[PDB]
Amino acid sequence: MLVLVLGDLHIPHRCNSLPAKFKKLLVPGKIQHILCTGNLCTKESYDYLKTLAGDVHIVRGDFDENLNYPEQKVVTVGQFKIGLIHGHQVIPWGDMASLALLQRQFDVDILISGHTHKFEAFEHENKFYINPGSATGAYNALETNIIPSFVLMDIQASTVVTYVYQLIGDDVKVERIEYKKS
Ligand SMILES: [Zn+2]
Ligand SMILES: [Zn+2]
Ligand SMILES: [Zn+2]
Ligand SMILES: [Zn+2]
Repeated sequence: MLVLVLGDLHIPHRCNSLPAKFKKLLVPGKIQHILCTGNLCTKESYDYLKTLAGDVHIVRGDFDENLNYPEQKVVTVGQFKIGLIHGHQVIPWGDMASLALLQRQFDVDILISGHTHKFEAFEHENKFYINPGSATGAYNALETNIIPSFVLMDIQASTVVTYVYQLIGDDVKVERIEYKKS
């Protein structure tokens, strides 16, 4: 069962729409789940996504005006606990109460967040971490040379393969990753 992990689009603000070369691999009736790290910044996009799959999970990010979007979802997909948070939040450490509701977010197998726009994926101590980067390769306060990416995930048994699509000029190069959990 296959999962589209993406987000940080910023449409239409930090680009006019999805990179053509991308929407060309996003076909409806292929993706079971979508986990979106927020920042579509519009309805247009929510519906585009709702087409590729029915199971859409999106979370409220920085300045996301929709309030029916939870600040943090924890979704089970197969036997995988998958945390999902926009990733701007940054929780004041010294607020211990705030901290304790985070041992929920850390107690997951896949951690997804975004907002940084810099892609990122890896294993660490029998947990997988993922920032799907920006699907529209949008800019933030820092730099501007930022590779558009998104991640698909094949979840089966206790194995997850994570495909990282990133648009690097002309090509679209796919980094494949085998997360297995003991
Ligand atoms: Zn963003
Ligand atoms: Zn925006
Ligand atoms: Zn779901
Ligand atoms: Zn953000």
